[PDB]
Amino acid sequence: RGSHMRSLHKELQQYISNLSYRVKKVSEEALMQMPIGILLLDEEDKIEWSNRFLAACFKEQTLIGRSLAELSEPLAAFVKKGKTDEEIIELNGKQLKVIVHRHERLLYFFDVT
Amino acid sequence: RGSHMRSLHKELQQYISNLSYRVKKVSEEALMQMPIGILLLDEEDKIEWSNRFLAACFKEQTLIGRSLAELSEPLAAFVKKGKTDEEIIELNGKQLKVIVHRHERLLYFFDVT
Repeated sequence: RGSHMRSLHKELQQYISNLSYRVKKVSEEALMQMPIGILLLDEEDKIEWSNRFLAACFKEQTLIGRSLAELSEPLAAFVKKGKTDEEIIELNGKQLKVIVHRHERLLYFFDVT
Repeated sequence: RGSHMRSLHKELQQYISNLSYRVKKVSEEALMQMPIGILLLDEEDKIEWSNRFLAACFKEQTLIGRSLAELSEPLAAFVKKGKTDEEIIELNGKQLKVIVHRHERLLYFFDVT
């Protein structure tokens, strides 16, 4: 209900500069040092933008609109609490990195093969 | 000796877009959701670029040229091993976030008040 990604616009439009908005195959900068998957949501658990690479590497058909709890149960409570900074669990053999701050405006989760 | 940050140029020049190279006071986007301190080094323990904000919040005069071990002992062994992804310790009252990958070209440490 409370879209954060689309509540400021500039905030997200700022971060999504250095990287291509297409986020497909990431052949532009290669994948040997940078995150293999990126996920960005609102302040409730509704995903907004995500780098395709993660889904493919997770064996999914569509990760968007799949809420947070559906994707993972351990971090489901975490996204509903925000009383921490970062955490790295493991899924599909790769680590699942989660990160949140104060105003969790920059809250995101990445994958770590 | 082997400056990774200056070995590619484009690699670092790409990431340093969204944010101002000035990195002073961060009044541009504020500090209520984003990292309070940024640090980037080579593949040995020689720091190359860092956001001033971290030093100030650490009670330092100059962090650049202070190697890795001089700043912190726990992560000193870590920077020389690279057998992990991320870790968050605590220093000066804020969490100290460290992150490394494969080719640790994007290896960096952030502070988490």
